[PDB]
Amino acid sequence: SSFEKVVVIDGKGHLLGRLASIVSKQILNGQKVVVVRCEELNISGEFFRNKLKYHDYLRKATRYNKKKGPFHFRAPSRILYKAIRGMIPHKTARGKAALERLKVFEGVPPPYDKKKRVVVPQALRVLRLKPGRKYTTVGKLSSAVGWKYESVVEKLEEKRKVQSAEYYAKKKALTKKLNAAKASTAESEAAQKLAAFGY
Amino acid sequence: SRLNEYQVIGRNLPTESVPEPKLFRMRIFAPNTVVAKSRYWYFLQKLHKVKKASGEIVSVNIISEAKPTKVKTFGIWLRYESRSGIHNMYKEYRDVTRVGAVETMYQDLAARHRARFRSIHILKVVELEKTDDVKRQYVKQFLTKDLKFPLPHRVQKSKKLFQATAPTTFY
Amino acid sequence: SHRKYEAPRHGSLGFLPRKRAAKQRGRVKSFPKDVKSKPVALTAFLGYKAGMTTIVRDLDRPGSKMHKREVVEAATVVDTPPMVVVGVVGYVETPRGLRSLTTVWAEHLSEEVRRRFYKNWYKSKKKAFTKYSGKYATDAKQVETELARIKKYASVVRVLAHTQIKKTPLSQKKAHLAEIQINGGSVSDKVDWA
Amino acid sequence: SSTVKAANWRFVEVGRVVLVDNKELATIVEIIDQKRVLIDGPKIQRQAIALAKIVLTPIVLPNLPRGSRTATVTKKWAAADIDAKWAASGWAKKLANKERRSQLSDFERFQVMVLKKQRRFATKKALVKA
Amino acid sequence: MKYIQTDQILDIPEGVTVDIKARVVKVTGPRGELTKDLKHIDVTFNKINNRAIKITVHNGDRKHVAALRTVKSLIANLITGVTKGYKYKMRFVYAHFPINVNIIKKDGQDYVEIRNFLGEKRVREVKIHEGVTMEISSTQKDELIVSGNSLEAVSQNAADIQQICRVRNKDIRKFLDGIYVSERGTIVE
Amino acid sequence: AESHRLYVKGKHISYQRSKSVTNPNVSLIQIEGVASPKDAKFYLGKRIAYVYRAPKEIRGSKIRVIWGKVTRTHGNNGLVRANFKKNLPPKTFGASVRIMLYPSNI
RNA sequence: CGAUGAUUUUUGCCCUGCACAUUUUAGAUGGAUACGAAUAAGACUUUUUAGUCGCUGGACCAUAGCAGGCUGGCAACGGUGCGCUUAGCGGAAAGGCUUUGUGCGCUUGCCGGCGGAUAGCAAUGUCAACAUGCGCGGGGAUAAAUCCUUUGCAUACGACUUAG
RNA sequence: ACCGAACGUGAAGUUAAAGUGCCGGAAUGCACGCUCAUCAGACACCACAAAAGGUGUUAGUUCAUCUAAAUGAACUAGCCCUGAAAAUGGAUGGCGCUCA
RNA sequence: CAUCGGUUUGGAGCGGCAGGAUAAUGGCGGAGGAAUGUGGCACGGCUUCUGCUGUGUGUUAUAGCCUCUGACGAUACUGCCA
Ligand SMILES: CN[C@@H]1[C@@H](O)[C@@H](O[C@@H]2[C@@H](O)[C@H](O[C@H]3O[C@H]([C@@H](C)O)[C@@H](O)[C@H](O)[C@H]3N)[C@@H](N)C[C@H]2N)OC[C@]1(C)O
Repeated sequence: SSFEKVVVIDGKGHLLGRLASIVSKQILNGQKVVVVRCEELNISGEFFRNKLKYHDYLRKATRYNKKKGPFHFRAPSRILYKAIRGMIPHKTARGKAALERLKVFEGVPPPYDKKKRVVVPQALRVLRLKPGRKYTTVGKLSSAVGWKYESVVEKLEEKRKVQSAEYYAKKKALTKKLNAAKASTAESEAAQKLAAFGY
Repeated sequence: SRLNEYQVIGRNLPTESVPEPKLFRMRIFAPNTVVAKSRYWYFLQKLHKVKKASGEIVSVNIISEAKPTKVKTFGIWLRYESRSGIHNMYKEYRDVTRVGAVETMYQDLAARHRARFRSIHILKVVELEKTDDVKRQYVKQFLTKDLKFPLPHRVQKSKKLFQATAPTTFY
Repeated sequence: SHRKYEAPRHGSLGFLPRKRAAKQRGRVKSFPKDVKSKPVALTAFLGYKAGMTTIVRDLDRPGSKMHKREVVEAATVVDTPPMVVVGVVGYVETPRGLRSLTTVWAEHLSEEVRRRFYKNWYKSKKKAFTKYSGKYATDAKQVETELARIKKYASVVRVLAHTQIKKTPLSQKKAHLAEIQINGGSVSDKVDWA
Repeated sequence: SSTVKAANWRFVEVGRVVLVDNKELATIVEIIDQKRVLIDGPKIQRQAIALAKIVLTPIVLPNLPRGSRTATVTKKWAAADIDAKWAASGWAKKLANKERRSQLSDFERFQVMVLKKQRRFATKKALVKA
Repeated sequence: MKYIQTDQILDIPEGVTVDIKARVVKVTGPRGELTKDLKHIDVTFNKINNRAIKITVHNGDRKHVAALRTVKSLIANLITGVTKGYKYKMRFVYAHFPINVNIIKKDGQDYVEIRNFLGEKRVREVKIHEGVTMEISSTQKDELIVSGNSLEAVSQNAADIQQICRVRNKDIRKFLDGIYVSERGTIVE
Repeated sequence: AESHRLYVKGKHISYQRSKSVTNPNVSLIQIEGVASPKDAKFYLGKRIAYVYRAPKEIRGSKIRVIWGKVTRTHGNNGLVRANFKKNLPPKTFGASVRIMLYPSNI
């Protein structure tokens, strides 16, 4: 609820439209948002049904000149972008300025791989869908309709996860040492007096 | 809380032929007293050849639940109208009051049969006192020895829009 | 109303627009897919179309009516003097496609390829690659660091090569410079071969 | 042997101790259906409530018969000292510490800052000494 | 109607172990080891003792409850395959042209090769699944034996053989040629 | 210290409006950390300043202010209505404002 | 969108240390505070048996001093800013993450001494990053494109391929 | 042309009909159920659908057989599926939404 | 900034009074009853009765529950307060 400089959302496990509506209102109200791991987004409904929906989208094109028609972007971040732009008054200057506050990415490129990522519980699939309902992963859907970089993103994400795990092991060791040091100084005058203050 | 149970007592207006006309009573489930008296006259005009203008309401009284914090099972007998015809049916509900069971019944007939309040007559509401009287398995399964069950997949409601920690559904 | 009679479309909708090519040198859109287990080799070569002639051959197709019989066939001559390797380029996989990381050049470039970097050669001071050449003269350590970069990060390696156009009868003096992909071997082997 | 990892769910069942409105304790007296239970406790009103409106705790009142009345619940609750069991858990301590922290004055928060400073000085010293 | 609780019991014989963790079942027996992923079903497990396991669906509707006996049967098949094994038998059926069947190894991979099916010059090659063994019976003429620990793999691979030999553009009531499963059973009866 | 703030952070969200018609005389303001009408009622009557920068110096300063005040709550999520001496220009939809702690009743 | 070559002998151009000044801002005002995965699950302990934890970030870090001045002492050998230097790692858009030694400060870990007034009972009561320009210092480098003529792998004209 | 309401120029308050995930002011508000569709559905006038089918699922009605562990028949009516074919690409207003 | 007058939206507002089945409950006291039958007891397949467990019996026992009722005391809801 606080005003942040930049909110970086981990897109993994978020339902497309719910996250899109929340992000749209955030950027319209002046908050900069970055969404990463858009290939890990979810859409409710089975894969074949969402594939059919995307093919019905592909069917729409300007008859007299296909180059003028709707442009069907295939990458997962562009699927999320299309969902968001549909919830923005993008033909006004204010809508354009709102859309400039948004960034969307496959994977977690720099500099966001060393920054905190948050989640949006009102849009989380595991929290929203009834436990037995089928869903789609946007990365699979994109690859089925012409996105070309599923395997590159997968390889780079594996490398990032190795590096991040080593980072975390170091941070955990440091935290363990710091916890030992704070345990050595408990039952002190300051420790007891802070405890009287709820701290 | 949507409803209250009332008794409504009425009679025909006294005339020369009948100085002491017979008092009649109905148990009515209504949001307030105005609707309660309306329902009383509706049923009296169906059952008997009487009108509101030639009769009078004698008394209207809330009937409070006898044991509001005792768990009970109710059987309710109903007459309802579908899109196609007119039907009788009997359903069972678990509750601590008759009004709670009636409110649940109205929700249930709205949900499964698209029966609006205007389409339903409540024939009879009875506290089932012996477990043998419970006929429906959808309420019977809560009447077994040492009933215990978990509540898997808990969803915690968040005050903030952004959470800094990964979700959990343990419980 | 429908066409009174049916007929196929005139022309192909897959060769649109029917516009002028952006460059006179034709570019290789796609190279053969790399097989690591093969020897390191070039995948392309540039030449100059000289003309056509006629040949005679015996056909070897069993079951054909012309099997074991002479056939007369048109054929094209391509003038192909050897090319000169002058550099190497490393490409990295990205989620936005191949991106060139760095380009490393040979120490000496012949006048015919260095003419390629000029619109008015006769009025210029011929400074192209003159400071780059000094990156070798001291000890070439910067060049080797760049090649080590290519070995560490590239997944696709292509060589820079030019034609020796002065061995042809053409009055053009500018050579044609192109990227030719190296296939086979590891990335390190590709860089060493380059 | 076989070693299957079972669930460690909390169960809706007679005697289970719940929080109400993040403030008060109660125990499930009877189960109405999947969604609703009857609850009672020494510091609430006996009432039927939706399970979604309460929070199950790991604590269980032992051997509470189904349908126990308020007097029975009070006696069993006092005998088992449910309040002491609750107040000993980390959940109760965290609620109590939040309540304590929310009562501080400005001057008390200033004192907290200075005490944390002294605490941090000692902690860093012990950290290098480690 | 959301039945409050449904339960099934798994019987594990004296020589098997069943390790279950996060809906991943691992069944070890004398004949080897089998593992099955059950993350697509919401179920929970309890160890009654070393000879039994309880499988439970809480608050399930008709279809969810239907998916409980299915889990029990799949895990029980894992047990009976790692104890007894699974054997399917196929008979070569033809009127005029004999069906030539061979087990080959092209590129280190076992293949079933079917030749001369209904006199066709085409050669049919069906990949042999991992953990499955094919064998021409030497005690019954024109019979192929399909064996393994996994009933799913064995039956699917026998089906692949049966489906590859379908007659086209003829009365299949008259032209009954094929390779058909004639016996489903265990290796260790 | 290194924090000197005495105001509460806010944002200019919108004008009072229906679907097609806006009312520039009333602005809708989001106060940071406020999620309910009950929390928002603490700020009724507090003064609001929109501080902006302008090309030309006045009294040797390029900083200019539009003053207003919180009048009432808006909706169920803790937004408030505000009245400014001059209507906030619509280009500031999304810009930040400063909710003062005065007039104080603490 | 990227790699790469060359970038004016003009007082024009590049890089870099300052100092002063002007414009700009879709909108600084302590800190964008880094595992991954599952969710009918995770974690820790003993052990694979049982116990315990979460049930929100109202957290964590930072946070006192003329918008933070000047000076003294005690305890510690710590914390922390800037500055040269050292080693490694990071190519997805690496432009960042660490790390060696070393000089100048500060320390509110504890205790003192001195200063703030009158902006008048409020008035943003002015403290930011980014850009550019001008003054000094330090270094450094020393081109091309078009017209024109020419060609015909090109061509309505532009354009294009060539040569000078 | 329907619903609401009829109009001098303004301030403040409250509403009607209509709404409150985003486009858009107002809840991803509280609650009981039902529904999963390889043409779901989504708000009066209004921008259509029938006869007829389903062992999809839900609730009911009336009979019958069972320890001399529940099952068998017929039927009722909810949502869902089939019946349901047109010409530029395209419209629950759009995005999108599945314990909605 | 203070106070006043007019209009108006609020608070976890606080308090007094009235009505009703002169609330119904609950708590306490008395009588009666049964089961999703506690203790006890008996029969068991499994636990070295290491919540073993299941089934029977019968009526507070080493838990309790339900019905009716007697005298006190509240609360909810509705309304009033010049
Ligand atoms: C409850 N009354 C229903 C009324 O709601 C409606 O029924 C539709 C039915 O026509 C639709 O079904 C029909 O129409 C759809 C599509 C063209 O909309 C077709 O795909 C489908 O094949 C066709 N049977 C079904 N999918 C939903 C019902 N509510 O049509 C009239 C009706 C059948 O009487």
